[PDB]
Amino acid sequence: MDVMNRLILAMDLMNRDDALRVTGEVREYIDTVKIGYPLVLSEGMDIIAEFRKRFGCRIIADFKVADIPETNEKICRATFKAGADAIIVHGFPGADSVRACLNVAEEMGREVFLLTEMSHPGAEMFIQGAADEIARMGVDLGVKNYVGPSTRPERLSRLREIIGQDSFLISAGVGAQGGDPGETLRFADAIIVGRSIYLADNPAAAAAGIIESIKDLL
Amino acid sequence: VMDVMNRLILAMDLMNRDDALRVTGEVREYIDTVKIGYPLVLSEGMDIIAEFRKRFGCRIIADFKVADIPETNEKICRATFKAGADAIIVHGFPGADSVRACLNVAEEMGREVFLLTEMSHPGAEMFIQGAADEIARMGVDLGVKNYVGPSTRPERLSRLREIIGQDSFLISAGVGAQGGDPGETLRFADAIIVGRSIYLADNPAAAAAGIIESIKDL
Ligand SMILES: O=c1cnn([C@@H]2O[C@H](COP(=O)(O)O)[C@@H](O)[C@H]2O)c(=O)[nH]1
Ligand SMILES: O=c1cnn([C@@H]2O[C@H](COP(=O)(O)O)[C@@H](O)[C@H]2O)c(=O)[nH]1
Repeated sequence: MDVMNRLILAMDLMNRDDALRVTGEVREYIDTVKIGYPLVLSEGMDIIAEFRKRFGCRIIADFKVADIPETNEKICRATFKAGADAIIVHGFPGADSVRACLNVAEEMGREVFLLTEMSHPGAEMFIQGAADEIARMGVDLGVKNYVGPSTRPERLSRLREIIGQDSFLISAGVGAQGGDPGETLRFADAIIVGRSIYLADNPAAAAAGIIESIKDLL
Repeated sequence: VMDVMNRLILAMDLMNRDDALRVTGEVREYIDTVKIGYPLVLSEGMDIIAEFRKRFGCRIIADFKVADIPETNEKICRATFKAGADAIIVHGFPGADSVRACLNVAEEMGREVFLLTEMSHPGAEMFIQGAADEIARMGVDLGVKNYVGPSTRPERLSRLREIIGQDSFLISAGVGAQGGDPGETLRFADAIIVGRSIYLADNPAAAAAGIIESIKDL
């Protein structure tokens, strides 16, 4: 996956007008948008097609899929029907639940991103101690796309070690949650950025600024 | 605690609006509590919650297995309660801050959180099971009153009941299709969640009636 400027916009505004306007304001800087439940539950799944119509951007559905295999399959099918290119799936519920997602993605020509360790403090309680094993499970299952924590570059580096340089790794927690764009890109292929851009007085200037700060990394 | 008719909660995971409405209407005399999840919501929109309220005299539990960072969890809960859900199901494995975020919104908005501890599917053994007692104890410490545990593992369901105490409200999934027995499960759970055994039956009303007849003494 070729992400323009190594920068993925996390569009978590919950109003269609604002979401479309802000995304439009930064469109020259991105070609990949992560859409999650805040926007989808507020405005409907049709918003995904609307983003593709307006911006032609690729869409990663950050739905943290975390159900039993049967329900996971249905979730993935509904999501890809709406035009998502990829979906983010939790690994904590185990291999069968991940495989269910991999099956649908293969069937519809899409990608699964396996979330291994999360960026927030609560991730330390249970997720962090399982994270390496979750990553090895991804490797065993043939997962090629992963998500790890910008807020813990040592943990992000370990995740990269496990999955290898061939796998694709994106990372959340940049900016608002404290992660640094350039440091995160030592290990991740692309950074996810939400509030630092979409809550900024001038989102285009914010995006431009982040890109300037990583200009030597492409 | 919520008064669940016949101790039976329908898991309405049909993805077609017409079918979902038909089947739910057919079993309405037996069930006043419906669990609506992402298969239906991502297919038909959050307005499906409104439609169920209008058509049936049923409480709505949104099974969204909320599993994000606190900031995103808050937004998901707000959107879900705004749409008319009485309660939402939240994962504990992302840790205490993530759960607290949901509890805070539920308190502010006058609704309820159900904490999912151990899941019913085979993959739950890989990571969730080993964390489940601690997740339950965490729920108790956070003041969580409503919980979800696995019908498929009576021994684990019994232990979860012990941890949360007799005053807490416990519902349980994995009954029927996944192998759980209604009667045994109700030794420990206040109510059972049943999906496919009802909604895939030639006669869903007869299926629900049969389940209820099998537990009449309870
Ligand atoms: O471990 C994770 C996984 N996903 N996200 C998601 O990435 C985005 C981060 O946005 P932010 O830059 O505003 O913090 C949000 O959509 C959040 O749900 C994280 O923050 N951390
Ligand atoms: O641990 C859990 C938690 N939730 N569910 C949910 O409960 C329902 C079970 O439906 P079923 O009776 O068709 O198996 C489905 O909506 C599934 O997502 C489980 O099955 N197991």
